[PDB]
Amino acid sequence: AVIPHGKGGRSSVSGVVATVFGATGFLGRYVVNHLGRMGSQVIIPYRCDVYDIMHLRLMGDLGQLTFLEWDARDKDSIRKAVQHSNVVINLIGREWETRNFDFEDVFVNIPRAIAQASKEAGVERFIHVSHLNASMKSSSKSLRSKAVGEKEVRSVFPEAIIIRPSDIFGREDRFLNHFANYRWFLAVPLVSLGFKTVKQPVYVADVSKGIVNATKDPDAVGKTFAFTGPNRYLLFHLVKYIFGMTHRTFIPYPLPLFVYSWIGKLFGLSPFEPWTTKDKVERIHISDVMPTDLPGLEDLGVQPTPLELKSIEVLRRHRTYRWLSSEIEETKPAKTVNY
Amino acid sequence: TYKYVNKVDMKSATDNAARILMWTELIRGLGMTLSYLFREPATINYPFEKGPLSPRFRGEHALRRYPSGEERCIACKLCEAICPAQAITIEAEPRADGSRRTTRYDIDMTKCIYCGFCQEACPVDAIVEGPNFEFSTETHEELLYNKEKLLNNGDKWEAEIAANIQADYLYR
Amino acid sequence: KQDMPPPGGYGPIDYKRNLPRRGLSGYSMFAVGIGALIFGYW
Amino acid sequence: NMTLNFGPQHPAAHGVLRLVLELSGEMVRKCDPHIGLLHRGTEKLIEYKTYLQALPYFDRLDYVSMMCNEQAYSIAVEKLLNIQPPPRAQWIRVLFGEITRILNHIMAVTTHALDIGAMTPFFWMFEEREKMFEFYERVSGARMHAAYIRPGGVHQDLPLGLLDDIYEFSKNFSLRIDEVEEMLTNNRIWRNRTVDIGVVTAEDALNYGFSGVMLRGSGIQWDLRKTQPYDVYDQVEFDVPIGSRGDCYDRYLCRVEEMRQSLRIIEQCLNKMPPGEIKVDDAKVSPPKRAEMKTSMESLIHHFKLYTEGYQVPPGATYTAIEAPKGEFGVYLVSDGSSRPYRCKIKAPGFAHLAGLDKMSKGHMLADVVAIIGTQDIVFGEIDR
Amino acid sequence: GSDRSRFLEGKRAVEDKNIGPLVKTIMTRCIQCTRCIRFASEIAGVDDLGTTGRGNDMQVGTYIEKMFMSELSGNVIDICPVGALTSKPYAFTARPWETRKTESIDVMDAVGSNIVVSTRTGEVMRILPRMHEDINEEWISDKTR
Amino acid sequence: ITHTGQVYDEKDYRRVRFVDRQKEVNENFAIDLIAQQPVNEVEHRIIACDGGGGALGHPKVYINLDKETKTGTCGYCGLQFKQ
Amino acid sequence: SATRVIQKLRNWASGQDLQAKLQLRYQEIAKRTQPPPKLPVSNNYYCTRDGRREVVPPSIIEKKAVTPAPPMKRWELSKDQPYL
Amino acid sequence: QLITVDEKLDITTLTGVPEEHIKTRKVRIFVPARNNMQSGVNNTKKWKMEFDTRERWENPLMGWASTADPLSNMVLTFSAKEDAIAFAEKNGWSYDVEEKKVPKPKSKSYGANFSW
Amino acid sequence: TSVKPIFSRDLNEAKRRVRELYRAWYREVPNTVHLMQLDITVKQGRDKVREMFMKNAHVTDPRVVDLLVIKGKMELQETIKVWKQRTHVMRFFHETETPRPKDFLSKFYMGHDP
Amino acid sequence: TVRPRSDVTHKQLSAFGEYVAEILPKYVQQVQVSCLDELEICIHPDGVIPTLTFLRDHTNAQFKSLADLTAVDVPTRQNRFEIVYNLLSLRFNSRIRVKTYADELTPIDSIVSVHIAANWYEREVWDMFGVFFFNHPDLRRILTDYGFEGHPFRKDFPLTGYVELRYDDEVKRVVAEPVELAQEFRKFDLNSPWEAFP
Amino acid sequence: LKKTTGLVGLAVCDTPHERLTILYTKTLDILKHFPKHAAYRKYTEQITNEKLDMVKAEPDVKKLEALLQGGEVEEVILQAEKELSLARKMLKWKPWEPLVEEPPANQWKWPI
Ligand SMILES: CCCCCCCCCCCCCCCCCC(=O)OC[C@H](COP(=O)(O)OCCN)OC(=O)CCCCCCCCCCCCCCCCC
Ligand SMILES: NC(=O)C1=CN([C@@H]2O[C@H](COP(=O)(O)OP(=O)(O)OC[C@H]3O[C@@H](n4cnc5c(N)ncnc54)[C@H](OP(=O)(O)O)[C@@H]3O)[C@@H](O)[C@H]2O)C=CC1
Ligand code: SF4
Ligand code: SF4
Ligand code: SF4
Ligand SMILES: [Zn+2]
Repeated sequence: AVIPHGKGGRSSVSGVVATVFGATGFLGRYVVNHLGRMGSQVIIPYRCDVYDIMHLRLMGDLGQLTFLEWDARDKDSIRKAVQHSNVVINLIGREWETRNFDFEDVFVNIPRAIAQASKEAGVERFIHVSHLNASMKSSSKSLRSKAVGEKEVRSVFPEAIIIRPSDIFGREDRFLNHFANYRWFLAVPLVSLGFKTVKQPVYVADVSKGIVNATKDPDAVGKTFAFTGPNRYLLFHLVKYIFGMTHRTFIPYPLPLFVYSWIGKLFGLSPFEPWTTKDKVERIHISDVMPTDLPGLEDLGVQPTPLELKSIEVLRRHRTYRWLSSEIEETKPAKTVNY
Repeated sequence: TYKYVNKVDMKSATDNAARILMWTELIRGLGMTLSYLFREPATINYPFEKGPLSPRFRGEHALRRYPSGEERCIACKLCEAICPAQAITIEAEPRADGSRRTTRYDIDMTKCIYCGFCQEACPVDAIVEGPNFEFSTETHEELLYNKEKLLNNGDKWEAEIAANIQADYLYR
Repeated sequence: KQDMPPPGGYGPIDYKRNLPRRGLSGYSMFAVGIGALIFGYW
Repeated sequence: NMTLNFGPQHPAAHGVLRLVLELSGEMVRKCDPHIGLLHRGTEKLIEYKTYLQALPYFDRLDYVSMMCNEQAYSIAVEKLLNIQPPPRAQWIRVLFGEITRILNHIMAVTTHALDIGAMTPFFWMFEEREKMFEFYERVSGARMHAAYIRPGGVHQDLPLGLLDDIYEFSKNFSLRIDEVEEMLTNNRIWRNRTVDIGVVTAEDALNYGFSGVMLRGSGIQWDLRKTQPYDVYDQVEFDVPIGSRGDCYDRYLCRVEEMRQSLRIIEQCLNKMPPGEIKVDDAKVSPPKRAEMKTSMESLIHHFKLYTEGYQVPPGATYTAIEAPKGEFGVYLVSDGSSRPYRCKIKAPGFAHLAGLDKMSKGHMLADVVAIIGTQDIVFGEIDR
Repeated sequence: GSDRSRFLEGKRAVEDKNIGPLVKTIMTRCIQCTRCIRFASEIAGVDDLGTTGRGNDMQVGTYIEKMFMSELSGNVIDICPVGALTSKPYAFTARPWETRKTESIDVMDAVGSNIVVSTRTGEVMRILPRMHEDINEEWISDKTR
Repeated sequence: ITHTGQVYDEKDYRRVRFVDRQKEVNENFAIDLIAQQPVNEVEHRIIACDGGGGALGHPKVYINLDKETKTGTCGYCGLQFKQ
Repeated sequence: SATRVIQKLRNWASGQDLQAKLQLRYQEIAKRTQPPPKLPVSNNYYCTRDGRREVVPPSIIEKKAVTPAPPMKRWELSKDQPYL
Repeated sequence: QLITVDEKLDITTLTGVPEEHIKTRKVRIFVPARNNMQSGVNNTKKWKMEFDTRERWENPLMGWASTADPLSNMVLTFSAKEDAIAFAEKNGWSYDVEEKKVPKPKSKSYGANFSW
Repeated sequence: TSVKPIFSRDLNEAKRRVRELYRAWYREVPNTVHLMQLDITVKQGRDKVREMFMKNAHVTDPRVVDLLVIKGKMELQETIKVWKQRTHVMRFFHETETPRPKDFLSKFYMGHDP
Repeated sequence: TVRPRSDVTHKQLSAFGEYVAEILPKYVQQVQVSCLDELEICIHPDGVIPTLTFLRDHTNAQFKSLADLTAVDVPTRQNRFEIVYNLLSLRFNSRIRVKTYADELTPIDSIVSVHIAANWYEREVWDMFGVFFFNHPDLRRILTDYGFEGHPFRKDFPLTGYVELRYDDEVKRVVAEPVELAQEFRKFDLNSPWEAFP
Repeated sequence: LKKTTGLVGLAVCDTPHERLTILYTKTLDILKHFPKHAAYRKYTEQITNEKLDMVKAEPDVKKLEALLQGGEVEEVILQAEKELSLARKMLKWKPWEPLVEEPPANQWKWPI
């Protein structure tokens, strides 16, 4: 049944079963929507509470999506999820380090275990998602850790696809938003005033379409990829683009990363969810990456979508009424960088 | 025959102003609702005293089985040719005894309308429509009944079905 | 045999309205009010 | 003016309506009701379904009146076949038709009140409606969309205890009506909310095709149960409750009277129901009895063909109207010689009534419109079909 | 015919025999219409079938059990209006109202006999002849059915 | 495996369905229950089989138990009758 | 079954006799398991009793004007209750 | 009034049929053939216009037959070749008319089988 | 042959209506984007309008063009008013639908249907 | 099992049918009283307002109420749609059917002037079958979706349409989608091949 | 006399005998311009005449009503006034003419 037997759409089948582990958060809800609209079964392992997995139940058709509970501490949950799949996708990743899990676990130990069972179960593809510009000694606890794992993944389950996306924008993101949120607290306290650091941002759908195409693309095997996105923007300009599109006053008062590092520490202390933290602060200001030679969305078949276009949808909320109705051509025009 | 529905001495004029000023006529309604808090509520204790039904009550389908143990369904297709919601697919074979039985039977209980056109068409009394009505489900897949969720279903209520069939067979 | 009206008819049901006219009269009504309302003044 | 789209979800009316309104300050300048929110395609689907397997489409057109909708179709299919139901069946259809008029009116009078704001009348009557459902469940098997008044008769005989239980309900129901009667008929608040609201003049009512209590409330004399009798209504005696001053109140009072007049008709049906069989028994039209199909070959063949293929009614077309509780419900059934119909235009008393909302609710405030929809007894299944 | 029955007596039964692996003769169904006997003798020249006995136990089956082996054999199914002898492979896989009928051409043999392929829910359930005066006039081969 | 097969092949991805779940499968196969029944001996050449009931059983067909060689089997009950 | 005082409370407040017309079914209800019933069932040739074939294809068709049918007789007020 | 026009009355743009179901789809006007299984000739008298047969596949969950051809269950019934070709041309579909096949007259005599 | 006119007599006369609709729509697209908080750009939408008014650009039977205008105008009414929500209007953009390939090799490679 | 019927009606109504045919010879093409005892005056489409006005306002034939307006679509006929208007006379307790024929591209007049009941029914006939009513106030879709393309009750429209709806998270809107049905609707070819003797 | 004609709109008309005579007499004239032998003129003049014949033969309203076999006279008028409007409208539509166009072939054969 890897023979797709139907007109494309729900109720067809493209015959690729898949275990998409991080399908409770931000990126996986789009992956299930594409894998799903592609009518492929998706065994979605959820450790969450069912009330929060419902939003996934309609992104599929009768029987397409199957759910089962998995906790990273114990295997056999990883084993049974990947037992009947042929595709496996890893989207596990947390910004903060909850008392129970370290960047160690969510980025190395776990993906390793999943991939372990993946190879053990015979799944052909272990699409894994590590961050762009994320290598060892990248001076950020997570990014460094993330790359360490990329190796563990490769070692155990070779011939694996590894996507390393740039910052991911799109609704419900924590990229544009973190910057947008600054409105609430004072003004944007951008380090380097936001200059001197450039970020390539890619829409969630562009990454999601890429992961789906990769699961079904033969040449993709053993191929790393970088989903950079269409334009490289300096941080100060992008925060200014978030503002104006947010329609709230902008003030890029500077300060050193070390202060903001000490600062976020406290925000991280927040028990529920850090509003920001040292690791995040770092990956924003210092983190900057120039892709050089990796296939990318175009290669995998996606036309990266510029941020100039789909920014209404993710910032139209952050406007006060009386500005909500503001259209796009009105939005403060942005500009791209090379650096 | 037709009936009209809506068609001054001081005695009458004072009476009108005694029913407009010292309202006396909204009082005949307040005493009317006071007449009901003192009566016995009709509410039944629901989970413990389920309401009354009839042997005719049409609910969850089930496939009856001959007392011997032989499925009664002989795959006529006299019950999807009438099922107006177009809910039943009963692909069949010779069962390798030489006999005639289903390999497939189906209701999509999210399309059925509990009309009982399948229990009155069946010339053998195989498919019935039982007196269940507590079979709600948290998912969509638990309503697409197969021949084994209808046959063991009918291997459940047969003590409770046959009493109602035997109770209504004459009227049918 | 077959459900059929009880021999001799079911009996008579009443259908017409019975909202029963009743009540104190106006002259009397008011006179208790004012009588209760002069006493409140004395 | 101000375009406030009355809520499609709004608790008022039957919750399947939009009713874009122009608010000239407090009053409503114009109404443009946007129905279609429940058009399931009933008339399209019937063309693909045999005559028996389409009866169900009908009890689901005006779900408040179940068995009267069916009684139309059943009368229409019978006329096309030139067969008539047996005598007992005709009385049973009149018995069940009057129980449906009581239940539609309990629906219309009590739900109008909760829209107005009176909440208790609904609860007292709805317990009286559950008693009546039980009568449908104890004759058909369902409490709703029974599919009991089929072509040629009723599907099955009345159970051995139904007529005694209908007497006990009808015996005590009359007190329940005037209990609502004392609650709403004389109240200052109800009369002010209902009297002189949505007056419709007699000629305008005929021109707008109102054809219902809306027609009789304005004083026009027409019932369709005494003008063009169907079944055995010609043998039962009742008084049409016409009214003057065509205003919501007069229309309410008429609906309360028809509940009372229906108890008079139910009284006659229990007193005079004939011994006999419930379905015409030429097996070509109505299916053979369970014992006969299992012992005689002609009956097995007739059961197999009727359930699998159909009656195959002779080619022709008919418009048959019966007085459904809402108003004249008619089916224009066009039939080729085939077992499945060619067209089935369900005339819905309600498509005409809702059209009248803009004319009837003119010079009226937002609150009056809630009463105007309530007094048309419109359920959107019939309008949307 | 008639709405009811007046036969309050006992029915008859004949004994199912084996005429081959293609024709299932549940001949208690037979209305002794002798179409089978004729076809077997006038279209297919195989005069193996015949009537045996007189009265109400005239049974139209081979006196000795010799299979009806000939091409043109399956046509008996199509030609017996009763379902006494019907097709054994297509015994109980379907029921005709459901079968969607697409008119096509025989490719098994070069006579190119016209045929109707009866398909249900997307798999072919039976191929039965459709009439072409010149090529196959209502008959198809045992192979192409 | 159901009385009619259906058993999913180990590789079939159509097996996830039953994970954290199970499979509705009737243990009472009618192929065997009917075989666990005594061949109904009879005296007459032909016999009826109303399905052990009048109007509560299956259409009434007369079976020809005429050859001991074969126990007639009503096509509806699968009951073998021993002449 | 209610304390007489409480029920006289409901009869006086309602204004209507209330023990008679109960909305609750105590013994009023027919008991279930009604005894089994026996429902009631020459020259009965279907060709004589053919409703289906009896119908015919539609007929296609100084002088005095003719109304569609004689004018409807006007009804008369009800004898029991002319006005309510 | 009475303007004159010269088109085949293509209402393809008033119909509302998605292009791909008005372009790549062939109607097949034909008078249905008899069910060899029966000898009734009442189902071989009116010309039908049925459309092409596209994919009928299997629902992975229950094994039912699924389809994406909206115009699959469509069998318009006309009363003459002329009136079917007209409708197809009217709606912009491609047609494949098939001439009727009435049995020719075959002479039958009872006595003939008694000759020797 | 002779045919009664629906509203216009000659194709030219009718086109007068076709243009009186184009203008209307064009002058409306801007309004809709803002009113229905749509996200597509004025230019983008106005493109769609031309596309449609263009899609029908081959019929010569006045009666048909007399009829598509009407249907056309009706669609404005709804859109001019907000009788249509965002969902309705945005449906003209096949946002989710994956455009079907046309190349033979592109179809042969997927789906038995032509 | 043979309807209890009155021959008085067949005759009385037949006579009215000749009356209407005599009074309006220019528009009535055929008048026939069916055996169901109902009357049908078939009028040329141009006679829609003249024929219905005569019936609404004539002392010997007052047909005040419009019971319904519907359009059977026989695809074979050149003029497919057969608009049918059923009217009721409260005064004479009788009912009449006036039916005229309209093609896809030839509109018929609107009787909203004669009966205001038709304002809604005519909108439904346009939405369902596509017949257009001339000088009709506010003709626009009554029953179909705001963006619906195609006229649904036409015999040439697929039962289940071409578009369906679903909520797509990626776009957060209810998006349409070409119709894919999980179980095609088994079309049963149930129709006997032995015709009934008339 | 009569306090209220039942129907809501129709209001009691005093001088029923008079209003009618005028409306009926006007009509008897508008029919005049109709072609000599036009069913409408031949039939509507047969009716209007009988009603004018009774409108003047009997002077008691309630009585008159029974004779005209209409509803309240306030209705016999409503109708007399509408026929006049049809009579005016008919003289323009000239219904008496020969049929406009015979149905296309087979446009009225139901078992198609
Ligand atoms: C001569 C001696 C010297 C002079 C003494 C003084 C002169 C004589 C005074 C006589 C006073 C008579 C009563 C006047 C006060 C009562 C209120 C009133 O005047 O009625 C107004 C209104 C009438 O309603 P309606 O019929 O619409 O009349 C207007 C018509 N356009 O009424 C209403 O409709 C209001 C209805 C609102 C809803 C009421 C619901 C029932 C409430 C029941 C309350 C029960 C408890 C009341 C007591 C509480 C005590 C704390
Ligand atoms: N812009 C971006 O977001 C970018 C992301 N990436 C990478 O892509 C991946 C997906 O990102 P995104 O989805 O936004 O990250 P999220 O914060 O949304 O987390 C992804 C999913 O992983 C699950 N998860 C998190 N921690 C654990 C744990 N300890 N055990 C089990 N499950 C867990 C979460 O579910 P639950 O709620 O149950 O914890 C969540 O649904 C990440 O791993 C990240 O490294 C790379 C570049 C940019
Ligand atoms: S259930 Fe009854 S009807 Fe449906 S197939 Fe089995 S036997 Fe025939
Ligand atoms: S009940 Fe009606 S709908 Fe449900 S299955 Fe039996 S027949 Fe089909
Ligand atoms: S043809 Fe069929 S029925 Fe006629 S005899 Fe041969 S077998 Fe018996
Ligand atoms: Zn048996």
